[PDB]
Amino acid sequence: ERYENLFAQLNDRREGAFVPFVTLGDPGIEQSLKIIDTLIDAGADALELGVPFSDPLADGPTIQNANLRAFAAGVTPAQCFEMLALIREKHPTIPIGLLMYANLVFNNGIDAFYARCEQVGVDSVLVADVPVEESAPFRQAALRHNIAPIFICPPNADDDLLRQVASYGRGYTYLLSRSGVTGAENRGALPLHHLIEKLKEYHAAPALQGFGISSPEQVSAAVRAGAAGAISGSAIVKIIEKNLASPKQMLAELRSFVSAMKAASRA
Amino acid sequence: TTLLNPYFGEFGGMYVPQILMPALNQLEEAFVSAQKDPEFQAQFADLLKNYAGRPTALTKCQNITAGTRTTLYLKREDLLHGGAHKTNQVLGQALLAKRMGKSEIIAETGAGQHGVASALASALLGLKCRIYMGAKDVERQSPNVFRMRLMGAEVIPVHSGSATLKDACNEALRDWSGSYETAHYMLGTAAGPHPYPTIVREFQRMIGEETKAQILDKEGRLPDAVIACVGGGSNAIGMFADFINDTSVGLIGVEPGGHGIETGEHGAPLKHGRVGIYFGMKAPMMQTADGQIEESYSISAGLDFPSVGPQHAYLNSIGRADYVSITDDEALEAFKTLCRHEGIIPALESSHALAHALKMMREQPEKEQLLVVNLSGRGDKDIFTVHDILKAR
Ligand SMILES: O=P(O)(O)OCCNS(=O)(=O)c1ccc(OC(F)(F)F)cc1
Ligand SMILES: C=C(/N=C/c1c(COP(=O)(O)O)cnc(C)c1O)C(=O)O
Ligand SMILES: c1ccc2[nH]cnc2c1
Ligand SMILES: c1ccc2[nH]cnc2c1
Ligand SMILES: [Cs+]
Ligand SMILES: [Cs+]
Repeated sequence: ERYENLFAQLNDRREGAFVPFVTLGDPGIEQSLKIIDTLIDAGADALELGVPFSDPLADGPTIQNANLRAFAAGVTPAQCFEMLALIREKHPTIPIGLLMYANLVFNNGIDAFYARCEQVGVDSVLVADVPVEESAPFRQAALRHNIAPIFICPPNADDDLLRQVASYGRGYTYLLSRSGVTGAENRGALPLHHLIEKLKEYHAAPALQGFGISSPEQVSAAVRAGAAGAISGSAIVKIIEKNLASPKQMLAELRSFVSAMKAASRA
Repeated sequence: TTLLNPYFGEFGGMYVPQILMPALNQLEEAFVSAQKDPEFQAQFADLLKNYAGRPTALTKCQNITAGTRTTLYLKREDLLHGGAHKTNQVLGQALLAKRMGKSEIIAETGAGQHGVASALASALLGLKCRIYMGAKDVERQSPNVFRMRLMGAEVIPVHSGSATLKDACNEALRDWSGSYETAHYMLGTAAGPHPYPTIVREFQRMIGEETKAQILDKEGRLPDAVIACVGGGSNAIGMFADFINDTSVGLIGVEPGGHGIETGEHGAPLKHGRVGIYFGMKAPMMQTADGQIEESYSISAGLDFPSVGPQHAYLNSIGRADYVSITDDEALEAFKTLCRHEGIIPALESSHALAHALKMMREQPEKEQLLVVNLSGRGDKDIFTVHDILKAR
């Protein structure tokens, strides 16, 4: 219900959402926590948070490297859940979404995974390598534990897929900007207006555009096109990567960037 | 919705990002169409016979079984053009790529035999080929890198992770997720998302069909067992498929034991891993307690992968096939034995299958048994590796 409340508030203020992604525990647990506090203070409307995985097949080099940094700091899924408890304790209302790979959810039990999510106060889970066709046990477990299962609407989505995503998903619909893997340098396209309008027709959860969104201009364009907001990952992670040696400058640059991206969502 | 069953019992499926589902459905539809198309079948048969050199020999090896009651035949996929069984299904998938109007091929390779097969088929049929290969494999299977490049393929070293086959697979799939409109992903084993385990089986099954006909000709009966190494599963399922319904025929798959199962440095997930989801499939995996995918190890680059095709996981679960492991040292001994006593230099991958057959014979030398080992490839690519080991000894 944290998403429902957020989108209602943004609608009332005629604003779009800006949603940063980072990898949990990159470049360490303590610095990660401070990074996330900075994203929120700078105006993030929600968070997408990655649990480090050995083989992230939807991610390009920037986020691959974030995963590696987290592993070098010895980050495990259990520590991620510890971090999530701390974030939720400080920030009661912000929607928190996890970006998961299937094996980490399926490992020792789908139901148990979503139960841990509910216990810690996560709001949604996007399992990147589970298409709607394989989704049944994941989405069922999610709903039983009051977690929103997030589904992807790709650019070339047919009508059958639009109907399934609208029916099965909750929280938000992930509107994929382009084919390929995550990455800031590969920009992608404007929200296909036809997809945005079809999802609305079918009463889908509000659409957030993601992949290759790296500039305020692209955030504005997403909202103007009728999306409820935008997600940016690689652009944020690049600021981490660039500033590993100066954690103070890291936070200042993250604050400035997130501030600007959020401003663009008010356009 | 699919046309064919994506699962083998619990195992298999299509665990890819949503973006790729249309590509997999298009490939499935093209395969189903092609399987009914006499012109496609005739083209494929013609390439297999007149270009690749099928049917391959079945060789009786009667020096290495002297003094025992074992009769051993070798199915000679090492004699296929390119030097391994990989050539068979690449010719079929290349024709499917053309059928679908694709101009480009992406492939992964470990031993470099799938890479060479992909490159040669692309040269013949007019496709642009790019091949991902782990940087450790670029070094240990270097003859194949030279062959791929001479045939005009782009070979891309992958330095990530273990810098071996898993890492090459990862990069190939990431590429395809952005390039599928113009590129076909020529997956080189009976694993990954549906429909690949099914396509690869159906385009390798001539191995077992020929074996059956040849052994009936020579021996007047079926083998007691057929034995094949398992990297992802293609040469083994190609050998097994035509015998699955012949209930008397044992089906034995050989996983790499590496430095020994007890060391954790192996590639034997069927027997020593745990079901997981990775590389588009639900299958046995080498994984940590927390569900991270582990790095595999084998002396053989072609077996060095931490998972296995779902049809093998299924055949194991129901007890129709048995799976065993062979260590690096065992494989090396079988390599040396075949070179010196039969005058055939086998791939180190295939040497794992031979090593298990030699153990079946030596452990029970008065047991009457008629065995076939799939000699999946030739060992030219491995001679520098093997030389350097025997020298260090
Ligand atoms: O800004 P970028 O280009 O780094 O993209 C940010 C993406 N981060 S995320 O967690 O939304 C995200 C969402 C979906 C992903 O894969 C899937 F689409 F297949 F499901 C991967 C990452
Ligand atoms: C990984 C590769 N080869 C595997 C291989 C294998 C193992 O792969 P399959 O389990 O798919 O047969 C067996 N025999 C030979 C000669 C091989 O080259 C490759 O060539 O890329
Ligand atoms: C799922 C299961 C079995 C099937 N047989 C044909 N299509 C199928 C899909
Ligand atoms: C295992 C995994 C991937 C492969 N590609 C070609 N042969 C393989 C074996
Ligand atoms: Cs004999
Ligand atoms: Cs293996």
